[PDB]
Amino acid sequence: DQRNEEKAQREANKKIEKQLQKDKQVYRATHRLLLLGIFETKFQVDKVNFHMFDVGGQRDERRKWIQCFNDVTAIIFVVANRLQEALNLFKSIWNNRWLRTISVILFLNKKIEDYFPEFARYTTPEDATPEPGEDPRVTRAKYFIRDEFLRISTASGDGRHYCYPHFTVDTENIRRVFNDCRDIIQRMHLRQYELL
Amino acid sequence: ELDQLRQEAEQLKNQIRDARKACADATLSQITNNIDPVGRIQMRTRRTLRGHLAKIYAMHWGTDSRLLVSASQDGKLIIWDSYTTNKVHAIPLRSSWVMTCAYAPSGNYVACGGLDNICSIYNLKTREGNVRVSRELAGHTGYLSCCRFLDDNQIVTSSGDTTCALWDIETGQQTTTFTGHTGDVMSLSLAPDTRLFVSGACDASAKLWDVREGMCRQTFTGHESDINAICFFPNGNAFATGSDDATCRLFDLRADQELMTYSHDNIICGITSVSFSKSGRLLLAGYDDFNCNVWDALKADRAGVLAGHDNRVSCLGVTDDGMAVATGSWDSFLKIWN
Amino acid sequence: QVQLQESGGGLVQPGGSLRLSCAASGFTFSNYKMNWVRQAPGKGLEWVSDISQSGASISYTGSVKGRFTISRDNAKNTLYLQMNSLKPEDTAVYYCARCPAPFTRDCFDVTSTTYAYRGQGTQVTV
Amino acid sequence: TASIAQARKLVEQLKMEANIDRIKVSKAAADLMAYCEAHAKEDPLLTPVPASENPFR
Amino acid sequence: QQWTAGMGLLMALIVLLIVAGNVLVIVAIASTPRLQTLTNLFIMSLASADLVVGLLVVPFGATIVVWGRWEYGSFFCELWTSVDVLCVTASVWTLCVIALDRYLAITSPFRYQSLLTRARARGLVCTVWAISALVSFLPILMHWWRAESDEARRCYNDPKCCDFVTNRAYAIASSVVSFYVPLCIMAFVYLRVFREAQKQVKKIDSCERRFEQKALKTLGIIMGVFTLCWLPFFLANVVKAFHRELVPDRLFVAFNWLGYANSAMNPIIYCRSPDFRKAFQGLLA
Ligand SMILES: CC(C)NC[C@H](O)c1ccc(O)c(O)c1
Repeated sequence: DQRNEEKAQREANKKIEKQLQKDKQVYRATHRLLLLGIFETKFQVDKVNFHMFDVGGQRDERRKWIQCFNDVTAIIFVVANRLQEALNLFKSIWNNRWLRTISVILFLNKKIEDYFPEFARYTTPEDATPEPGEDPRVTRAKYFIRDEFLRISTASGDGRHYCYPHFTVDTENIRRVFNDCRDIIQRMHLRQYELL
Repeated sequence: ELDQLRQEAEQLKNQIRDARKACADATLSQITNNIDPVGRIQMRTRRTLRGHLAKIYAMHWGTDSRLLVSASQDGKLIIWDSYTTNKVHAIPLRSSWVMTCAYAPSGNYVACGGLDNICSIYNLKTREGNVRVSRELAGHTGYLSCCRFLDDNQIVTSSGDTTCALWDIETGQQTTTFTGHTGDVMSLSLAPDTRLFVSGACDASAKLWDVREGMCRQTFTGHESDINAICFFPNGNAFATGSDDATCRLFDLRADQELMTYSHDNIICGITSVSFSKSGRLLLAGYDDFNCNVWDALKADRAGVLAGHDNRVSCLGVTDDGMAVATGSWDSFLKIWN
Repeated sequence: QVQLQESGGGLVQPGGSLRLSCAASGFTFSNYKMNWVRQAPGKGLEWVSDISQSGASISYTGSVKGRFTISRDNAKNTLYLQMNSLKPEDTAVYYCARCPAPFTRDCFDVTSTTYAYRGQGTQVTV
Repeated sequence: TASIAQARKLVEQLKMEANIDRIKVSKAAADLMAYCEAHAKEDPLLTPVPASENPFR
Repeated sequence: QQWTAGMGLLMALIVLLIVAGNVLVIVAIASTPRLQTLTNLFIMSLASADLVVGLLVVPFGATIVVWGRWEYGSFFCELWTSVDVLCVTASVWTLCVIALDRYLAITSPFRYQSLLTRARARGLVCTVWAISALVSFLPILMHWWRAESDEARRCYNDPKCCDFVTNRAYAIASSVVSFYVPLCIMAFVYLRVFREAQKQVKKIDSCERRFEQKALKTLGIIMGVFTLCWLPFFLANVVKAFHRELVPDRLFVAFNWLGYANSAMNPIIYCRSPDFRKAFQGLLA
């Protein structure tokens, strides 16, 4: 009778729970990264599993699908007129109700004053790491752009999430993602324990 | 040429607006005032279904009101026995970025989908006991926001490319593409007769589609923000639409108009999922407020609130026998209320 | 139904000015953040400006700061863009666009080519 | 000229919707209302049932 | 006089604070799925150990505080001492473990979630109780915990005295395994956690300063309350073993009550994070 059906269902439940518990150690252990600028990319750095989502299959509109990336450790945001668009996107993500807890790793690749007149009055803000032989106007531009993104990132979030700007070699870039993720994770834990 | 044509469109829109005004006789807010209110309906969680490792985006009850499927971003579809809480299946996904699911009313198949732009349909009933994908209904040019089965061989899907489509599951092809809308299509509800269905979109409009033809029979407007969820009133003449503007709206297909708004001054949270009770008297709507309001569908009284979640409530639906309400959330739990 | 109708476009002598307005209806304008979007001929859609729900903070494309200004009169459901000292570079269709959800800070898909909550726009030439 | 074709599609759709035998909302309201009352006696979320009837007790 | 009544009321307050605090922590974790995680496994255990102080230690200690007599058989102070050492040790070792949980979460952020599996977290929290049992129930009830002096032996043998009369080896072995080791471990951990917190603040400041203290205050409270509440007592345990006639019996005991008070404080130190605050309002509303 139904008592056998119940026994069998309980056994099936146990098989499932045990498999989910195994899967759980992969799910929590593998970090998720969203890439802006679905194609899943899997990689491992220093035995830490990550996978990145290049969501290049969703047209121009982002309102509803970026919303599904609420558990992402980090959004990898890639930049380079087009800059204002990148800043606006960054800002909307930064201030998004569901992405308001997600840190952004920002990669700044590649006349500024015609798009950003305030650049003309910009001074490289002391702390800089120019390459030797690098043209100071480029150095100035790079930090200006970096700072406009940070101006957005330091405007809100109350420590919940941080921006990790970098300039751009895939090996070094992925190394940076790992290190930025490491800082993202430590900062999340430090805030959970009210130590940040 | 374009200006003449756009002006014609505006004239037609106005003729329609006036045609709707022409039917703007006393509505529910005037008519049902002499009807006893549903009162304060409390529901308790009767069952908590634990096991998802990630936010739950969608659910669908089968016709037996016992087997419930839910989809989450941990890569699994879990089919739960809603009476015992036992898992029946924990189906792996090709990709974890799943936004929707459906349960064939028959229990033979389960569907899901999301950022793959593929509706993935699994054989639940198979001799090996191994639930596997039978078909990958590839062909959308954007994410799948919603899918619902009409039959074992037919499914309607909604997607990010602004279209909906009726698929022939066995051949793996769209047979009807329902084009229209401007923004993403977010939600489907099939009419009880599966000749009609209604589709909500991020245009702050919903369309009534004839599932048998690539034709929109009616466009319903009145929303001011994206529509996230639709459910039919259980007689097929009306539906409720949830949206980001926090107002759930009841529309009627013969009236071709909005009949009622379900809103409150204290709700500034969007509606993420909607459903009706079997009688059509209670309209349930899940919100970004981490709860679900149970609206009196005829009066727009708020009545009770289901608030067992900490994170966004989504994934709301009601059993075919009217016995229970299940909600999911971004907290990774389903809760069955009654 | 959401409706945004821009008016006040036309050809304005370089160095001159133009007041572009957007009549909004259907939605409760006062609960939404609003923007302006620009399509220079041959280009995609650029964001021009962003005014908060209360008409408080305002953000502009750096290229227009100090040249274009915005305001909103919530009581009239009307958004405005005042264009001063216009350059040939400012030739574009200007569109009124609303931020998707009420009571928010984010404005996703404003400037998306199919964004639904956008008007038809006006052609502004210089 | 893609925008003309798109506007044309909208115009054709609007004409099709203009030609609808719309009913007075008061009739529609009365019918949704009547449905709710007819099934009010059955629906457990409106009219909770005894534990012996409720499978989720 | 009315002073006796006074102490009775003060004693009622401390037992109520310890029990109420720890009951809310256990109930909130058990009742709220959101809190049912690895970190809170240790917190529930801490609350359990602290609840034991509140239910099985304090109301008995109270008889000595209010009227001064152990009006029970000598067995019961043998068990009471065993229970007290057990739950105090478990509380302190759980605090040690919480520090270790935090240590890993910060020290090795990519491995913590895979290194501390639920099976290991269970083994670790159970280890705390096992450590505690073997440094409490074993030496106290098998009576390795002999009193060292002749007067100290007159007591304990006396069913109504039942004071904390240890042998000398025990007071050090016990204080070290149950307290000084946890101070060393928690201090090790928190020095490193603090340093990592400082590194993160400096990295944040290098950006934000152009557009230490929180970690210090919170760790100050964690190590401060733990060390302050239990250290005076454990220093005194070493003294009772060596140069016993130094610390007054009333001071030794006052320090022990200060130490028990750590169980009143723990519910508001390792908890009250936004999720506990919410869970408590949920339970309270
Ligand atoms: C029995 C009473 C006096 N309390 C003893 C104290 O709580 C204690 C706890 C743990 C120890 O390891 C210890 O030596 C002593």
